[PDB]
Amino acid sequence: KLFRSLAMTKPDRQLIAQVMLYSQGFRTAEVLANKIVPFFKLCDEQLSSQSHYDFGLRALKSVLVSAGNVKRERIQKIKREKEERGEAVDEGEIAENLPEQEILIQSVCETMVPKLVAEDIPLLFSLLSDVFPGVQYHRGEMTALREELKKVCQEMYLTYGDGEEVGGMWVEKVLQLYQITQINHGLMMVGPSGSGKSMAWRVLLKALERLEGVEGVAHIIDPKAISKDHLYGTLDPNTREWTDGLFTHVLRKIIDNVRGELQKRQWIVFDGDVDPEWVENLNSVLDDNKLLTLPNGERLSLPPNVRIMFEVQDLKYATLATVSRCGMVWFSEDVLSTDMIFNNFLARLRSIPLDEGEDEAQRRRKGKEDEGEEAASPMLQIQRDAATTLQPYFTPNGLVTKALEHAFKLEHIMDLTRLRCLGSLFSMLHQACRNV
Amino acid sequence: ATLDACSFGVTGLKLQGATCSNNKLSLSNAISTVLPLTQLRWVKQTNAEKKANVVTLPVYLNFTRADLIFTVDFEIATKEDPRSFYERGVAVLCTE
Amino acid sequence: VPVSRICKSPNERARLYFLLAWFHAIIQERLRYAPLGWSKKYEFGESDLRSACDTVDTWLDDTAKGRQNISPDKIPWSALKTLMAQSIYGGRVDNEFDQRLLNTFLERLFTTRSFDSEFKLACKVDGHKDIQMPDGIRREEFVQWVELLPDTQTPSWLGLPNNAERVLLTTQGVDMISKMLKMQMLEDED
Amino acid sequence: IRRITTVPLPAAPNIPIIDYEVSISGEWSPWQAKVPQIEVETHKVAAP
Amino acid sequence: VAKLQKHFKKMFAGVSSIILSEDNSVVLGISSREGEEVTFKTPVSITEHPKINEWLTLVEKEMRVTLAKLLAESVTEVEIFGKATSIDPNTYITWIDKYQAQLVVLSAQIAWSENVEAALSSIGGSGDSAPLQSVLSNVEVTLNVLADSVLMEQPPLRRRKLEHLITELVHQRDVTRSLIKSKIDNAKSFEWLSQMRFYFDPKQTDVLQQLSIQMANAKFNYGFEYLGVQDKLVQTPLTDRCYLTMTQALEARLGGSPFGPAGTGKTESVKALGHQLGRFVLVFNCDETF
Ligand SMILES: Nc1ncnc2c1ncn2[C@@H]1O[C@H](COP(=O)(O)OP(=O)(O)OP(=O)(O)O)[C@@H](O)[C@H]1O
Ligand SMILES: Nc1ncnc2c1ncn2[C@@H]1O[C@H](COP(=O)(O)OP(=O)(O)O)[C@@H](O)[C@H]1O
Ligand SMILES: [Mg+2]
Repeated sequence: KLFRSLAMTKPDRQLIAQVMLYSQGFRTAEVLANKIVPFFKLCDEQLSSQSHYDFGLRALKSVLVSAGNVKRERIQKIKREKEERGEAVDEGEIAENLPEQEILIQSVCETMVPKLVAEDIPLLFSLLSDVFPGVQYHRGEMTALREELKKVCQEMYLTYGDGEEVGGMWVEKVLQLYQITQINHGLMMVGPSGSGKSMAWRVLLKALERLEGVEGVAHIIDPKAISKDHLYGTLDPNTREWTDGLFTHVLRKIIDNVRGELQKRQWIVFDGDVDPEWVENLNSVLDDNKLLTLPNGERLSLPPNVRIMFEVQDLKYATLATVSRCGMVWFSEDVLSTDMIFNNFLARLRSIPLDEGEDEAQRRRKGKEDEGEEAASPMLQIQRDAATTLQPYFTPNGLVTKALEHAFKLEHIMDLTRLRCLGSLFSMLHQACRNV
Repeated sequence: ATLDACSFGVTGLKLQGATCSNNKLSLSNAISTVLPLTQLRWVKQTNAEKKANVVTLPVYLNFTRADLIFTVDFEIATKEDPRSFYERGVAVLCTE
Repeated sequence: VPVSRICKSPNERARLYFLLAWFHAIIQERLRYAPLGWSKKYEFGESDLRSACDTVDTWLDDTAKGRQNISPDKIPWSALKTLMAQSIYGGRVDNEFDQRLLNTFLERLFTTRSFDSEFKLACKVDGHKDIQMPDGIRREEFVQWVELLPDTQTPSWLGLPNNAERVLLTTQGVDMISKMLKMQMLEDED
Repeated sequence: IRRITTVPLPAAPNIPIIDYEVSISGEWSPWQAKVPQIEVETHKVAAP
Repeated sequence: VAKLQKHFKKMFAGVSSIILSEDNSVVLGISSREGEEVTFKTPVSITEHPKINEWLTLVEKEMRVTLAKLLAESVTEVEIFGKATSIDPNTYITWIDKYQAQLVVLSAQIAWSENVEAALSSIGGSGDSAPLQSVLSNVEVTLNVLADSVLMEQPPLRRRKLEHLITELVHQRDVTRSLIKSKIDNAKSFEWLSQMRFYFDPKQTDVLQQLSIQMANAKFNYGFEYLGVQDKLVQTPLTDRCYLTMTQALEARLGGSPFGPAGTGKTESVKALGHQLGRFVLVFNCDETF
C-alpha cells in the first residue's frame, strides 16, 4: 500500500547508444546506434550461452567509449603523420573524412573476440557482416612484437605463424593477451586443458623482455593447493602479531623493492581453479581501487608493474563479480593443433640431449645457437637420427594422427585428453632412443 | 501461392477478434479464425508515412498471451476506428 | 470516498470522480476476462484509486484556485491523462499493448466531451444500445444513476465482444473438469 | 593400425599386437619368452 | 587528521578527502575520487572548533554554502552564452574548466529552463514561435561547439564535463523540439510542466532553498551535497517516465519501486534522480553482502 510500483521492463537501447556516440564526437550516431544495438541482441541470442558473455548495456557503453578512444587515437595518428610532413592541420577536417563504422567494428572486435570461443567466432563474424555490410576488421599489425615472438618461439621450440597458418591462432591469442595486459590490470586465460595458455604467457613475457628491455618475473601460485589463511596471511587471535601470507608476502616484496623490483616487471599467475572463497580479498585489488585490505588493517597499494593473472580450465564456479573485473582471453582447444605439438616434440628431440639432465639446462641459454655443439654427445646424434626416421609418421595426415582420431572414438575409463596420449607417446619414443 | 525470394511461409496462425479478407482486417464476433498460409515478407524500410488505417497487432505465442513474439501491421477493411481493435483485444496466436 | 471530498468546490469535481470511478470499474471488471481483457492480471487495487483521487484533487485545486465553477475546457485533461497513463495505473503495466489499451481508455473517457450531455460511456452496448453519461452535477445524481443501472451486464460494457463471456465460461468449464481429474483418484483408491 | 600402417606387424593370426614386444633388433618377439616359470616356497604360497 | 581521510567516502556523497593547511589546522576545501576539488570560500578553522563533530558540521555547511555561491556565479556566466547567437569555444572551455561538473550541468539546466520559461511567457497566446526557435538555435550552436571540442584531445576531467554537457544538451534539444512541434504556447501547459524545470533565486538568503527543482506537482529543493564527477544518465523516455512517477510518489510521500528484469537501469535511474536533486543516495546491495 505504501509503495508506488513502476515497470522498467525494457530500456531504450537505441537512444542511449545515439547519445553516447554523439558524446564521443561521431559525425553519424543515428545509423551507428541503430546498427550496433540490434547486433548485441543478435549476439546474445545466436551465440552459444556461456557465463562469461556479457551483452548487457554496461558492455555496450564500455564498447562505445572504447570506440571513441580509438577514433581519437586515429585523429592523433593522422595529425602527427601530417605534422611530420609539411601540412596545415585542423582537427575537424581530419575527423570529417574517416569511417566511423570501421572504428566501431574495430572496437567491438577488440573487446569481444578475445572472449569468443572458437565455435562462436565465425558466427560472430557472420552476424557482424550482416549488421555491418561491406565492412571488415583488419587486425592491427604489430611487427616488432611478432618478430620477438618468432625469436622466442624458435628459442623455446615452438611453432610460429603469421595468421591462417600452422599456429596462427596461437600467435593471435598471445597478441590478444598482450592487448588485454596493456588495457587491464587483471586478466584470465580460460581455455580447456592443453591449449597453450601458460606457454603463451611465458612466451609473451620472454618476448617483452627483449622488446622493451624490462626484466620479466613470474610468480606462479596454486591458490587451491594452499589454504586461504596461508595464502592471504592470518591474524593471531591472541598475542597479536601478523604473519604475511604467500600472496601478501609477494606483494610486500615488490612494494618494498629491496632488490629494485619496481624497475622490473612482475606478473602474478594464479594457476588453478577459481573459486569464490579465495578471491574475496582479491576483488578489491582487481577492482579500480587496486588495494589489498587485510584483517591486520594494512592497505597494500598495487603498483603499476604488477599484473595479476589467472589460468583456469573453466570458470564454472567463478563469481560474476570476479569475471567482470578481469579481462579474459579464451584459449579454445583448437588453438594448439596436433601438428604444432608434433613439431614441438621433434624440435625438442633434435636439440635437447636426453641423458645430460639439468646441469646442461643452464648451458642452453649460454649459446644463442650452440654453434660447434652439434655433436654434443652421441645421444644427440642417435635421437636426431631417430627423429629423422620418425618424421614421416608424424605428418598432418600420418599414422599418429589417424591413430589418435580413431582412439578418440574409443571409450576409455578415464577421460581421453589429447596431450595425455601425446605425452605418453613422446615418453615411449624417448625410451626407444635410450634403448638404442 | 509462390513465395518470393524474401518471403517465407507460415501456417497455424490464429486471429483472435478479427477476420482477414483481401489482406484487410474486419472486426468479427468469432472467437478465433484460422489464418491460411501467411507470407512473412522482409522489405527495405521505405520512408512511408504510417497510414491512419493501419493497426499494429501483436503475435502472442499462445492463448495465454504471456509471451510476445513480434508485431504485425495490418490494414483495416472498413472505416472502423483502430481503437476498436485495441478495446476488443484483437491479437494473433502462433498456436491455439 | 468521503462525501465531503466529492462535494468540495468546484462543482465539476464530482463529475470527474464519476468518470474516474467508471474508469476504475472498466479496467477492473476487464481483469475477469484475461487474457483477452488484459495480457496479464494486474493488481489495479484501491491504492491506485486513492492516488488518482489525490491527483485529481491537487490539479483541480491548482487550476480552479477556489472558484465555485470552472469551464470544462479549463480542466487540465492532459495532466490527468498522462498521470493516470504513466504514474497511477500505467506504472503496473509492463506490456506495451496493455499500455496502449490504457491510453485508449483514458483518451476516450478523460476529455472535454465527457461534459457534453450526449457523451456515451460505452458505445454499441450489445451491438445496438449505448450507455449515456448522467446529466446531473451533484454526487447524489451520479449515485442514483449508478443505482438505477441495469442488472444485466455483458462484456460490451467494457468494450470487449459479447462472445468473450462465451470464452470465459468455457475456460472455467475446462477448469472444472481438470479440477475433478485432480479429485478422481486421490479420494478413490480401489 | 594394421589396416593403415606400412610397417610390418606380427604374422601370427590369433595373437593381439599388444602381446608382442619390439626387441633391440628390429624384429618383433612375443612377451611370453620374457616371463619365467618359477617355483615358490611352501612358506609363502599365498603371500609372495 | 590524515587517518580520518579514508572514512569520508562513507559519510559524504563525493568527498573523498579534505584539503588541509600544511599544519593541518584549517580545512581549505574538499576533493573527489577523480581529483576534482571544491575550495571553500570561507575555510573551516579546526583550531577555533577543535571538536571533530563541530568542524565536520562546519565543513558540511561550508560545502553547501560554497557550492551554492559557485552555482550563482556559474549561472551568471552561462546566461551570456544562453542569450548569444554564437559561442566562442575558448570562453566556453574556460567556463567549463573554472567550475565543477555538477555545477556546470546545473548551470546549463538552469539557463535552459529559464530561457524556455521566458520564451513561453513572451509568446503568451499570440502563437508566435520565434522565441522557442531562438532557444533551439542556441542549444544547437552549443551542441556544435561541444561536438567540435570533444573530438580534440582534452584532459580527462574536462572530457567528462564535456560529455555530461553533451548528454544534457541533447535532451534539452529534444525537449525544445517537442515543445515546438506540439505548439505549446503557455508556461502552465502540462507539456512544459511535465518536463523537469529549474528555478534559481539568488536573492534567497538561505542557501538550501535557492535552486528549486519542479516536476508536475512536485517542488523539491536542491540539497547542495557535493557529488563529484558522477556518471550521467541518457534521459530516455523510460527514464523520464521513471523521474515523473518517482517525483509524484515523493510528492505524495509514498515510496518508490522500480521493478523489472536485471540490468534495465533501475537502481542507476534512481541514483540519477537523487543526484539531479542533489540528495545523497546510498545504494544497498542485496546479494550476500547485506
Ligand atoms: N605453440 C606451440 N607449438 C607447439 N606445441 C605447443 C605450443 N604451445 C603448447 N604446445 C604443447 O602443448 C602442451 C600444452 O601446453 P601448455 O603447457 O601451455 O599447457 P596448458 O594448455 O595450459 O594445459 P594444462 O591444462 O595441462 O595446464 C605444451 O606442453 C607443448 O607440448
Ligand atoms: N537509460 C539509461 N541510460 C544510460 N545507461 C543505462 C540506462 N539504463 C541502464 N543503463 C546502464 O545499464 C546498467 C544497468 O545496471 P543497474 O541499473 O546498476 O542495475 P539493474 O539495471 O540490473 O537494476 C547500468 O550500469 C547503467 O549504466
Ligand atoms: Mg596451464
